[PDB]
Amino acid sequence: VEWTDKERSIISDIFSHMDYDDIGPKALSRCLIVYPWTQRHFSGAIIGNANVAAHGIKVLHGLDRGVKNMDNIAATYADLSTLHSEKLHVDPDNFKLLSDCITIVLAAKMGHAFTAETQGAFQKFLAVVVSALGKQ
Amino acid sequence: VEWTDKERSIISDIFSHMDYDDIGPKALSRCLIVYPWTQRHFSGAIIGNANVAAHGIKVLHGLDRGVKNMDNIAATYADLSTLHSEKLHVDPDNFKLLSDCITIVLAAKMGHAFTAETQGAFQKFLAVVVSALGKQ
Amino acid sequence: SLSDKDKAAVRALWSKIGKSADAIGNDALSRMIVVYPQTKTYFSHWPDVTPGSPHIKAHGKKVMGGIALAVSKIDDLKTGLMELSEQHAYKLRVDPANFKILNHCILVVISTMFPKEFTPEAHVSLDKFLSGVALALAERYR
Amino acid sequence: SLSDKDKAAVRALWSKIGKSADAIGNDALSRMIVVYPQTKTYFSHWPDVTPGSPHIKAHGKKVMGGIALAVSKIDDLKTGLMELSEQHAYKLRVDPANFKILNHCILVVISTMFPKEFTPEAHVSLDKFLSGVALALAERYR
Ligand code: HEM
Ligand code: HEM
Ligand code: HEM
Ligand code: HEM
Repeated sequence: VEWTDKERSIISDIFSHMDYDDIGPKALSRCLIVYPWTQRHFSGAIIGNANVAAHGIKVLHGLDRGVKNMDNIAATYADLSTLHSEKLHVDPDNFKLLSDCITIVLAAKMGHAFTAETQGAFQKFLAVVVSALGKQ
Repeated sequence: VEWTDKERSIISDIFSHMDYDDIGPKALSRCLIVYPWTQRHFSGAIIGNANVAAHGIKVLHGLDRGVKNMDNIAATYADLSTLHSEKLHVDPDNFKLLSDCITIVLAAKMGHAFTAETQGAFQKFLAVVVSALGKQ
Repeated sequence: SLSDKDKAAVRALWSKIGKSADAIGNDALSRMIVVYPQTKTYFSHWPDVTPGSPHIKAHGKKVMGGIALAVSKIDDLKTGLMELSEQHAYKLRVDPANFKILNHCILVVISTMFPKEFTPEAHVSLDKFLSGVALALAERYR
Repeated sequence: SLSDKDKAAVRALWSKIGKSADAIGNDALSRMIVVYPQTKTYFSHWPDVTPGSPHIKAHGKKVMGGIALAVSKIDDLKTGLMELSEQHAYKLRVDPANFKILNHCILVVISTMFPKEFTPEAHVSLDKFLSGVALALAERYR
């Protein structure tokens, strides 16, 4: 993928202003409730579950890694891809669904500051990360 | 994307054994009939239409270009992407649909020779080409 | 297909956001056009197609009016949206792949405007409802 | 939703390929597992999961039996496949994104075996039918 500088700046800004411990748990919870079949990967209410929260937080720290290597994303997630794929058996479609929930939760937090332009750079970033995770 | 040598060999074999003038027209016709909304890009029966045939043939010659540059696909289709996108206004989803029809037509021609392994390399090749065409 | 729980969740949500329907329509169409460039081609006959544009503001009201209609015909969307389907398929020839894109923009819009109301329980029923609308609109395509 | 023309096209096609149902099921499941690796996980309890495998051969018959059932309940798939839906959603917990993948493999299989019968006119009605089956099976997921 190719990134403009305006894109690079928006994504970077979005992440420094984001509170991972709050966005993380809300996005995963919402995904488990709106797309119920993803709940199976966590069989061991949903909004208050600490295990779901911990993984919600880990997703944001993982996306953070991608923000610091925007020009080498595919390589940055090889480990995570094999892990979710080969050892956890997470369907690749589940990444697309979780991606939309992060967008919707971030949208609810930023309000009017989540302009169309901001939505665009954020969705393109998640799209690239989703391709890398649903590859290996 | 990464290609094994077995993949490189299958795709290459598939194409040299393919008769473009026969597969081309059948795949586009089938797409226009199964997914009717693609017919609008050709408003100017369907199975016998020479204009549809000519473009059907051009699709195969275009994919052929990709076979000869399997390690530089994105760059090989920049021109075609901008053309179908910016000047022809073809929805990016239309490439996925046309892609499935090429597969089904090729499947009907090769019969038992279209093994699961062959289907796999062919679909991965079309997938990469579709990403490049639905990008610019 | 929508259960009684889903129908009440949507009627309930709609009684809260219905008053802002025009604003939601305007912002959703603007986002769709900016974020998904392949959609501009359908509105290129308008002289101005930017977030502020009165043409977008104007069409934004018609689209959310489509939603309001769907909400009242929620027991049978297929029948309730038949004409809107015929219109998009044969007269406007809108590629059907875009219905889900606009739905997603509407969800984003509703989330920026009513963060408090758009809970995950409301989200799932509205999402099922909007998929129903997309399915109903694709009906006359083939 | 399926029109009278679609229902007769499917009954017609099915009267031609029905006799080879077992073979189609076997080859479709094999392809799906080879071409879409994410699907193997659901059949990993079987000792042998390769094209030849008797477990695959055996399950291939059950799946096409699901199709045959759907063909006979073509006037109401939602109702006709309710139990198969409950089963895949709660007992087997099959991710719903895979229904379309298997459908596509079945179409490929039918095309390699009956190139003469699978015309574009037959293809569109069968495709609409298989989407109906996928929609019916996803019914109890949420
Ligand atoms: C949006 C991209 C995602 C990222 C960046 C991500 C990241 C991570 C990370 C960093 C770990 C910890 C790895 C380790 O301990 O070695 C992990 C674990 C895991 N992930 Fe994900 N993940 C993502 C999406 C998903 C999805 C969609 C599911 C299924 C709903 C899922 C299910 C799991 C499970 C079951 C574990 C192990 C338990 C745990 O550590 O809490 N992940 N993930
Ligand atoms: C699968 C990938 C495709 C390839 C490789 C391809 C290739 C081409 C090529 C080589 C041209 C001629 C360009 C020129 O004259 O400068 C062309 C033209 C065109 N394509 Fe495609 N195309 C593809 C898919 C599609 C799809 C899905 C549609 C819409 C159903 C479409 C609609 C058109 C139209 C309307 C023209 C111009 C008329 C013509 O030259 O016959 N193409 N395409
Ligand atoms: C949320 C689903 C949608 C609903 C409820 C909806 C509703 C409507 C309504 C009520 C009209 C006015 C009918 C009339 O012309 O008298 C209309 C027109 C139109 N719609 Fe949609 N629509 C939807 C999605 C889409 C999408 C996704 C596109 C294309 C990106 C689209 C493109 C158009 C166009 C081009 C017109 C004619 C514009 C004009 O007034 O010149 N619609 N729609
Ligand atoms: C063409 C749509 C499908 C139909 C009609 C269908 C039909 C069936 C039927 C009739 C059964 C046997 C019920 C029983 O266990 O007594 C079954 C079981 C099962 N299905 Fe499906 N199915 C479909 C798609 C899928 C998909 C896409 C997957 C996952 C990749 C899947 C995975 C399973 C599994 C794991 C079982 C239990 C296997 C076993 O016997 O141990 N099915 N299905």
